[PDB]
Amino acid sequence: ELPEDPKWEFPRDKLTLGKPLQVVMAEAVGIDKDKPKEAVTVAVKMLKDDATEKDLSDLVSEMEMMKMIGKHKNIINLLGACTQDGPLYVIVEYASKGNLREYLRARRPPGMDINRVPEEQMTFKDLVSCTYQLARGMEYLASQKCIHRDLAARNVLVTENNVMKIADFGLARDINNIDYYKNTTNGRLPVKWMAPEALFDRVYTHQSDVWSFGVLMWEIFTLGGSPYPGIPVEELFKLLKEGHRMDKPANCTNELYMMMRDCWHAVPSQRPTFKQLVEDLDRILTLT
Amino acid sequence: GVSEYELPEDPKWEFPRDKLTLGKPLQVVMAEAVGIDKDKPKEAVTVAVKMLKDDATEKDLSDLVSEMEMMKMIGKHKNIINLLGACTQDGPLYVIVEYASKGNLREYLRARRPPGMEVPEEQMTFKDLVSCTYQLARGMEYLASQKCIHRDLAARNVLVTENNVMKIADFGLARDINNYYKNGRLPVKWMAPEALFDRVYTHQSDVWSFGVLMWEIFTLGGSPYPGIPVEELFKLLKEGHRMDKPANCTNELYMMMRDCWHAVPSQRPTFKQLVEDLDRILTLT
Amino acid sequence: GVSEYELPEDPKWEFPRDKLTLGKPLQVVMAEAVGIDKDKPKEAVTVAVKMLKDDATEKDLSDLVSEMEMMKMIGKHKNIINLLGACTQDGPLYVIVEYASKGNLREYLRARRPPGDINRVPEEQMTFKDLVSCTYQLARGMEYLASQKCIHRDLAARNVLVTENNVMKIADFGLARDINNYYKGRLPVKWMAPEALFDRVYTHQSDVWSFGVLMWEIFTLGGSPYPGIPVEELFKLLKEGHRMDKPANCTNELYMMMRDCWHAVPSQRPTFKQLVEDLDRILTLT
Amino acid sequence: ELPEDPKWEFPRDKLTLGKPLQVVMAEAVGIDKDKPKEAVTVAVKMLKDDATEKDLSDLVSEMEMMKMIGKHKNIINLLGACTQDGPLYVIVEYASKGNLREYLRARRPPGVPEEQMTFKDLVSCTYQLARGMEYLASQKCIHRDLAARNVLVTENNVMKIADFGLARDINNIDYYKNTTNGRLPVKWMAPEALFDRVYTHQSDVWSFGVLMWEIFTLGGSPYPGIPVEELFKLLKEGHRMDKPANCTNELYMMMRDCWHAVPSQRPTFKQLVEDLDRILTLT
Ligand SMILES: Nc1ncnc2c1ncn2[C@@H]1O[C@H](COP(=O)(O)OP(=O)(O)CP(=O)(O)O)[C@@H](O)[C@H]1O
Repeated sequence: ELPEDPKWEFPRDKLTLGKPLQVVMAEAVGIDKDKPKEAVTVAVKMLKDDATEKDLSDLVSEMEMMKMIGKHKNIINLLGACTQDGPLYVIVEYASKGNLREYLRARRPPGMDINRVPEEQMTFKDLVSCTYQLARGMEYLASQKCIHRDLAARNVLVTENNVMKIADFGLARDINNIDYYKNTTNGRLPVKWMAPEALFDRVYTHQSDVWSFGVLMWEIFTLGGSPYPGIPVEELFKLLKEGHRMDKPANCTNELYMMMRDCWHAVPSQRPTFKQLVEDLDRILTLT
Repeated sequence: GVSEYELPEDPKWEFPRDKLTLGKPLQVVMAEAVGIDKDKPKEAVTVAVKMLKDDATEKDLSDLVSEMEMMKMIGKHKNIINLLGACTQDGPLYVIVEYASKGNLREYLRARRPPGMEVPEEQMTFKDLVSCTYQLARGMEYLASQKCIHRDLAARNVLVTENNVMKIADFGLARDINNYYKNGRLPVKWMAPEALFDRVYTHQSDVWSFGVLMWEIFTLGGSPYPGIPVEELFKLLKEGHRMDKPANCTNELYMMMRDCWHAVPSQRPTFKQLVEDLDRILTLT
Repeated sequence: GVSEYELPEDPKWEFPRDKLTLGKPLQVVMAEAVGIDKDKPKEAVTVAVKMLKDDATEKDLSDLVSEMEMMKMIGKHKNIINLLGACTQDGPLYVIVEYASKGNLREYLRARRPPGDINRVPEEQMTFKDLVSCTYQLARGMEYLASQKCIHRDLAARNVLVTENNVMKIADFGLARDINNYYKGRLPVKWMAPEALFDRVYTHQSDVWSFGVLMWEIFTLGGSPYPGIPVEELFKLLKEGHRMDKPANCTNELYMMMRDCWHAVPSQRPTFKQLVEDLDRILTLT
Repeated sequence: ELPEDPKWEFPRDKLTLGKPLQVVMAEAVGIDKDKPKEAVTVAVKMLKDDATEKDLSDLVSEMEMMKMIGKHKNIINLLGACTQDGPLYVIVEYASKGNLREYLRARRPPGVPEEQMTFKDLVSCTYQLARGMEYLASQKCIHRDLAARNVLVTENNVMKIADFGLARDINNIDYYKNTTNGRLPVKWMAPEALFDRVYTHQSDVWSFGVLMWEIFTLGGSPYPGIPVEELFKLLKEGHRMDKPANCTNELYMMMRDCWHAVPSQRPTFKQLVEDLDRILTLT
């Protein structure tokens, strides 16, 4: 039911599946023509045994979006797929340190909750670097006219040298040649990261992603905190209509907090663009 | 919808938040509700509470509301998990349901597989399994009589309590079809052919699902269509593919399964018929 | 001893390895034994198997051996876990015993406490009478044990198993000893009688003290003894005469029974025969 | 009772117990005198509610042994202890990657998983551990319970020998005398200890051999398929584990040297370090 795409097709016999991280770790022999005989560790996304029709179409769409998005340092990259005779396997780059939320919580400074890595406590500069890298990834994404729609710390992967990689393009959409994407009435986007236009007007643009980026920044500087703490989603709707905004994370410069607030401007066009975010973050990073 | 939306007040079902103490997670958490039974106003009763998570989407809230509404109009029955109330006003939505002491059927069954099969628990007798099937048929028969389609019938969605009592659960995808129901969110391996190929869902679609449930029961929690990816199932069902008979399952019960998997909905038995047959098979067992 | 050592043959208790199929751990694992009951040769019966682990020590082996031997020597009784057989020849030592489908008493009691900590079974909520019945059944088990001149030394709710029919069965004879003709520290401190340490002696009266602690666990529905008090401080406290408070909703009559059990002087504590008699009356009146 | 030792005593109010890893994670403010108000994550060892007299005597012994071993990069170090007015707390260094056995089983090749050990990484692990033992032996201390499960891995793949509950000081004595039926896992026990109840640094060398086998099998279980009760006889008959797949004959021969029936004929930890350093370099 899925026509072949020779450019990305990967031979199943060259793929050995491992334990799940549904995404499972795996070994792909020569998924990089450069090193024909070299086996490399990769992550494989597949369907669960109880998958729905929508899960299959979501995995396909996700695979195709990654093809069109292109390659960037701060984006988890697609390496191939097994789409013929057999279960659909979307093969992507493996990120050894998991998602950013867990990554940060694990290396929070002592004083003030699972595995811990003190030799990696986050310095303020590390946090700013994380934010700058992510702004760079989004800037590239937007330049490719793609909206992510599900940007959050849980959807950012961290690889070897604390390199941030945007991931999880299951809800991403291409808005080339259209002014904005039209969300369904009751979408599948986590509400706490949703821009107001999306939530109330069902409209989605790059500036909507900028809003999400603001919540992500708050996650970063709270070292993995959960947005709008103590506020259930059902009560958030009203609060947002009344302009509610999260306060400054402890141990965060007023400058960075103001950046978050700019990201949460009620007027989309009045929020910075990812291009401006990168420019400002680069400066802030440079200083520090 | 969900965002600029506000849950109305429903007296007979509302339950005070100060009277509910959320417990440990079973999103569903265990909990204690004082007076949920208006006949024992001082009695703290243990119950299960379904609520939204922090990362909830608009559709999650929409589904929880729908689930709650479906349960209100389904009425009591011993083989169906029933609604005890809800905290809808001023605060997060809490759907209070009855607590099942033994967990979901799928795991309940895998726990008691024979040593060397595929914390352990005492094996199940054939009579026990037949009984489980019977009760489930009785639960669905009542559900169909209330003109409700469950659509997500599976072992993972049946709760076990007391003395091997079966209680149909999770009405998150259930629909009221009084006065059929036109990318599905239903697990493919439990889906009737017409559900996709024709975008239609009736009680006869639920009967197909019941068949798969029976297979799960007699394979002691096995995964349907083992080794076959969901993406290939489409074709196979079309060619007439059907699951093999579970080991140690009477031919009589397996034929019941096959009847349930008739391509044409009108050629599958009705839950009334299944209840009658199963009632006899249980007696003879 | 364990290393350069070989287990003697005992045809009476020996069970064929080829007729035992090991299951998953409950090390004790569930298993199916065909013909363990020589009267139903073709019947496969669910049993529990105690065996050594990969990282077992020499002491683990000798302890397993003595545990098995103690059970052979104690003899049958309704309130004591039953030894069904053993695979001692040519291969790992497997001590086969009766399977108790409801688990250990501590967890059993905790799962059915009344409202107001894992799985709950409200439909089997403990009534005052059930607790008395449990204490009684256990009194009878220990009375029988004493009559066989065997001290348990490790009596505790975690070492009591409850069958599907809610029958109390004394278990874990890993530390049990035969004192036929006292026994001059691997015993959990909070269940230990004063003379056990301070005097290095152990008699049936030591087991009676433990029984008292067990009673307390029963009536607090699986509570932890001396809550908030570390084992290292217990020593001193018992010396000053410290004793646990009465469990909530426990009759004073039963609490006095507990205190009698905790008499500093062993000879001043009741005997299991006396406990059985008293408990038999209290049960009937309840 | 337990007389105070000001040198190691740490105030209880400065320690905040955390989730368990019995051993729990914790935060100790100023556990480093050089870092006054600086809080640091550590691991606290304590007794369980059902502890025996022996459990307590062992925890005390564990602490005292650590108080005399001294510090070394490849040994989990003692930081302090709360011994007065309250439960006994042995405060030790926190290892961020858990124990070596699981650390390795998770690093196994496909066919929660983790990347993967290169042969060089395994050799480095082995070398670091030989270094830790060499220091231990130089301190005239026998570990007696050396195994992958008792090695902790921290931050940057640094091996730290841990669990000194069975460790003993043999300064001024030719060998330690084991109890008849000891509490030492048999599969890691040198024959002299098992059959003759004698224990020397060379007995630890034997255990090191089994440890090597664990490392190169990426966390495999020694004498696979052989129950402890059958191992006794096999060892009397000179049984020895075969070469782990994907292991150089050179490293396997090192293991075999470690399992020489004659203690003095086994390499010393000093020789092991020397040889491993060379092998590591050529790798
Ligand atoms: N014959 C039997 N039938 C059923 N369950 C049994 C059993 N023998 C033991 N068990 C259960 O299996 C559990 C695990 O066995 P094991 O003997 O290893 O524990 P243990 O007694 O050493 C631990 P503790 O007493 O500290 O909880 C026991 O705690 C008990 O609950």
